[PDB]
Amino acid sequence: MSIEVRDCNGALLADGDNVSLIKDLKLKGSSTVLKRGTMIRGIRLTDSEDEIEGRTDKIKGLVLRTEFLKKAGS
Repeated sequence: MSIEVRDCNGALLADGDNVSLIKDLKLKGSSTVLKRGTMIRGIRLTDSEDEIEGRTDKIKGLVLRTEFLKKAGS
């Protein structure tokens, strides 16, 4: 089993890890435009290597592709 989820750069993530937006991503729901720098910390791995499930200040428990996410902290 190897579902190594890595950020846009290539840093490895896991359950309890933290990421942050590398760009501004807009969602259709009520026109929700997320901005660069938005911290999504407390993420976990999914069935996907390309996706993780994390939480934000407003939206907790959301599954997102880690293609536009940066491993936060270090």
